Amino acid sequence: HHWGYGKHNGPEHWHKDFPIAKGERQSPVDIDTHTAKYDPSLKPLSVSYDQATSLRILNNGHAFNVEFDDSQDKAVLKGGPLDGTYRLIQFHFHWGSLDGQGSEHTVDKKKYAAELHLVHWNTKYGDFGKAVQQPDGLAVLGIFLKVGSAKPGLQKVVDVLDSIKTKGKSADFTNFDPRGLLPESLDYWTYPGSLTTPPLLECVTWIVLKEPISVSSEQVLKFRKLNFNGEGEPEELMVDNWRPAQPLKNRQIKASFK
Ligand SMILES: N#Cc1ccc(N(Cc2ccc(OS(N)(=O)=O)c(Br)c2)n2cnnc2)cc1
Ligand SMILES: [Zn+2]
Ligand SMILES: [Zn+2]
Repeated sequence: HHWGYGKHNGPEHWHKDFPIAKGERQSPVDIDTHTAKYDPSLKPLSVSYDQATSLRILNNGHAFNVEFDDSQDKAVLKGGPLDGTYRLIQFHFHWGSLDGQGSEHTVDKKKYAAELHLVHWNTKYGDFGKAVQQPDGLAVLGIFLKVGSAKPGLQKVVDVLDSIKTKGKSADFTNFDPRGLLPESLDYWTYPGSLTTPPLLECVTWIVLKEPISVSSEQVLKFRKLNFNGEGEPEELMVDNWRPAQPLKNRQIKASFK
């Protein structure tokens, strides 16, 4: 009746409504460090988030998202395997029902507690809507979350979740600096892929950081208090909103580090 993450409308069923689910460059994938290829031609990532302007945070029934004002050439991502400039539009997370799972990408089959996705679109296409129709339209920066010490820059996000528990709930969320969610190193793996949720379009250049950020057990626990349902409907906790690894096919994962 609509896609979701349940047993009867989850990832395994998506191909019926979106045939591209069985495509040639689907994401996420397992990053095999035995086969990842170091490429000396890969340039360092250039992240310019000082002018980032957050607007609001909302629960859309798939996860929670923080939206940014991508009107001006404010926060942009460039460098790395990218040609041109990509503007930050929003970020969201994927997590599990327990600390042992939750990430979309995996490294040598290892799953992390959660995964953060910072979504950017190629300015040469004018807007996000036109960018998703192009093979090089989007660039998503993926960051793994491991459980350990708390991440100070994430607390503002965690504390506001109590106010957007159900689908449709939103809350003003201005002055949030995404630089507080980045790890020390920007070394990365990159490969051509797709959106991990329907419509599953193959328009993404994936940039997955090698270094995960540490978040406390208390912080991740708050993620699991959200609901997939809207206020008034049967309670269904928002957990395990991740897609399993897909076939690598004829693709090569490149590493920016030796
Ligand atoms: N049709 C359609 C459609 C679906 C989702 C969006 N996203 C949110 C969004 C959600 C998932 C996503 O893919 S992912 N998991 O980051 O790989 C990406 Br990439 C972007 N969105 C919302 N506002 N800016 C982007 C936009 C259009
Ligand atoms: Zn080996
Ligand atoms: Zn995502």
